[PDB]
Amino acid sequence: SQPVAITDGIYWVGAVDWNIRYFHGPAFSTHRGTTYNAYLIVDDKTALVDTVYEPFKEELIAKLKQIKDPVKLDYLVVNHTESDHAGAFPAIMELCPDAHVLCTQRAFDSLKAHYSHIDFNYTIVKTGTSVSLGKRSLTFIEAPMLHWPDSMFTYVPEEALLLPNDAFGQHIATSVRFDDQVDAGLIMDEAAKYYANILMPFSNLITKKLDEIQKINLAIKTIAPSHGIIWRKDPGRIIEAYARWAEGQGKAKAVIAYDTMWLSTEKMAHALMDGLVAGGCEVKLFKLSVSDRNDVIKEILDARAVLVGSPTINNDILPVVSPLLDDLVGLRPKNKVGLAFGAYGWGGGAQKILEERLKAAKIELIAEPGPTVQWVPRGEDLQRCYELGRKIAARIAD
Amino acid sequence: SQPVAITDGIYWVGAVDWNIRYFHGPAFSTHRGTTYNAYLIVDDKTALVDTVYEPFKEELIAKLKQIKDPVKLDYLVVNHTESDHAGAFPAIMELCPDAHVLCTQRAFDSLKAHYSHIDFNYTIVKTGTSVSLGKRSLTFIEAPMLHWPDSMFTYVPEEALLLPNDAFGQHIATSVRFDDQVDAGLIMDEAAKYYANILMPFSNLITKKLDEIQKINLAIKTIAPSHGIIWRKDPGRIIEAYARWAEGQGKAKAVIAYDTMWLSTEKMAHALMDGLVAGGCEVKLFKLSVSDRNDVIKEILDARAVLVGSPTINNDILPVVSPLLDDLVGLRPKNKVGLAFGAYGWGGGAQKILEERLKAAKIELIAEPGPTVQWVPRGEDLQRCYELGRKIAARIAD
Ligand SMILES: Cc1cc2nc3c(=O)[nH]c(=O)nc-3n(C[C@H](O)[C@H](O)[C@H](O)COP(=O)(O)O)c2cc1C
Ligand SMILES: Cc1cc2nc3c(=O)[nH]c(=O)nc-3n(C[C@H](O)[C@H](O)[C@H](O)COP(=O)(O)O)c2cc1C
Ligand SMILES: [Zn+2]
Ligand SMILES: [Zn+2]
Ligand SMILES: [Zn+2]
Repeated sequence: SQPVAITDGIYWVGAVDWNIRYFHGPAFSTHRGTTYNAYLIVDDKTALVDTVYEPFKEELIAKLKQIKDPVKLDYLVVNHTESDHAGAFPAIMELCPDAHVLCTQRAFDSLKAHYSHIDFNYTIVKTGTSVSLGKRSLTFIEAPMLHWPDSMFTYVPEEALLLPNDAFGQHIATSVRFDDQVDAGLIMDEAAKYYANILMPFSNLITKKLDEIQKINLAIKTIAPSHGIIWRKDPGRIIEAYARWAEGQGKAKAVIAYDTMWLSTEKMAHALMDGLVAGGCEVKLFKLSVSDRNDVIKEILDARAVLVGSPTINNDILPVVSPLLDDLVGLRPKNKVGLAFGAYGWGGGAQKILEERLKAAKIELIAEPGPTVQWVPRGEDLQRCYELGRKIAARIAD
Repeated sequence: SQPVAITDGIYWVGAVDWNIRYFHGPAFSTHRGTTYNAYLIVDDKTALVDTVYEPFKEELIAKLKQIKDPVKLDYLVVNHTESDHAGAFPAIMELCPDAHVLCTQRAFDSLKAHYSHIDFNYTIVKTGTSVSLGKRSLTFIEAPMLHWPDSMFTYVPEEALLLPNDAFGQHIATSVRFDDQVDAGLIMDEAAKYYANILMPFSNLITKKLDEIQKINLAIKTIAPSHGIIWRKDPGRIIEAYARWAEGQGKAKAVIAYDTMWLSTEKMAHALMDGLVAGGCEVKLFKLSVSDRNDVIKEILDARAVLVGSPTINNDILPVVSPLLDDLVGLRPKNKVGLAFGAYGWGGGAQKILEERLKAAKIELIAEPGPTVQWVPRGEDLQRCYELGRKIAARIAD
């Protein structure tokens, strides 16, 4: 209901989605819901940056009328189209027909494909362009593939305010809006879960756009993403985190995701971790069929090692392990070392599948044919897994 | 607690697992638990067929002492070594060290591998071989790869009793023991869920073994499998069923499994469905992220068509779909036609992975490059899917 002011004239007018437990379809789990943020700037000429997820258009409009009775809206910025952000696009245009749309090219094309039948004045914007609203203007910065092709940021220099959309956001539902009103530790963890699951494969593009904003000495006093809390107090903190995560130097940490039918593969898992811990390396042990794939990925962003295990069923992998694997192949973990392991009763087959997938994800296998075992692990075997983890530990060194 | 007599001198001494929900580890889901059946034959020389999942050894032993306290046990037959069956091997072997183990060769090897530190007077068995216990005797039938290499059935001619272990079994926990004491419809569906998820890839060996028993003209009056109910009143129906499923003639049915992020792919799934129903086909629609892969696989057993859709994320398939794909490749569905489909926003990529996996599962694509959409379905797009479902409907004809 109640809109929130970032500063005199600039307001937060999005909606909070408290009960959503899954975003991007069944992909990103939102244990704590999320929010669709939209920003209104009231000047001689008023602008609305991004909209809201369709099912929440009511709350948007309501918050809008909460600032000014008949909604003016001279400009309508669209940094992204996705849906969670442009779903209310139609509702809004019908509300303010003559509103002027400013966006990237691919954004315009996308906007035309996901809606059409919707007439509107536009004006393709490019990185560096600039429109004025009076006392305040709004320059832009193209942000291709920083999630999507049509992606871009919106910078209001007059207040050193940045509106990067999806980037720098976190999927959290809260009645509070700013980072100084949330636990510093918990909010950053969410920020990491978002990065790990969305921006992981675009790390290099990220370091780039980052340095770019630095070369231009853009004064970023506050960052207001399209999901979650608005970084008002310490915005340098996530800028720096992103910087760190994007480089991916990592920490002497190792994630072991796996699953088993009769425990043989599990034992191999303990042995690997026991050796890894001995090498002075932290370890996260995830039994896939009872762990959040999304949380497992978040843990990997930081780890310098990834070990996946599974026995073999019908000459193939254990289905439960498939999701993690293909999700890794698409996310492409920047600079990582890993291993594959598991048991079998006669022929095997999981090990090849695992190693091909792992290699496809660009994970440097610390020992090509990984530790496989027939039926049950033997002492010599567990010892082998032990030293192997011991070996990985030493490489992740730190 | 109490044992149940199948007939004078022959008792059910297994254990019922009411709370289990995931058998074979995270693989097969048992919405209604299961049982680990074990049978005791009291003749001039009492014998035990299989044991029980370790965690229920006390129950087994407890039940044995209830037939004859000082536990005799001249022979101990290991029809299968899996674990849900041989877990209490060491326990029963300690109870009676002097026991004569009867098993296959591969069984023996597995047994010596899974246990060792346990010696026992054995004697490899082969098809036809026969051991006498007095009035009653017991002949064995090797059943290689009928689930596992060491698999085999135990036949008691005097009673026309067949102890096939896993084959003909269903994962279901009931206080009652025989088929005539259970809903024919519900029990046969479980029997199918079992076959569909475990024996599906051995259909050919199934018909052959069934025929072999047909030649030998074995008199099967009752079938007591290792899991579930005991076919006492009508073994014919389950044998007919297995024979049918094994052939794989199928039914003019089609299973469409998929998942999406923003619906486009869902819409395609629908289009295809309509065209199929129009073609006079029965359809089952499954949004993978909300369905049981095991329940889905059960449905495919009868189906003559398998369609799998998915959008494309990070140039790969949506992780949620991975499981089905990999479970199918391993399961190798006999005589099935299929089609892959889905949307993309710019590059695409899930279609190749889909057709790749689908082919690898030995599924005949009705149209190599399957239907694909960019962003949102258009009129012709859906019409196209319609026609395609219409085409598959035509081929599955019946
Ligand atoms: C349904 C089922 C199917 C199996 N298929 C294969 C197979 O194709 N090839 C193989 O080498 N082992 C197969 N096995 C044996 C397992 O790979 C072996 O028991 C292993 O020790 C299990 O590892 P775990 O205890 O970590 O689950 C199969 C086991 C089960 C229960
Ligand atoms: C996290 C995310 C990642 C994506 N990655 C790709 C990609 O690599 N290639 C592509 O062509 N489209 C990509 N898309 C776009 C979707 O394929 C496209 O929006 C499609 O219309 C969604 O299908 P659906 O409505 O069935 O969920 C991506 C979308 C999201 C939200
Ligand atoms: Zn709200
Ligand atoms: Zn009891
Ligand atoms: Zn319809």
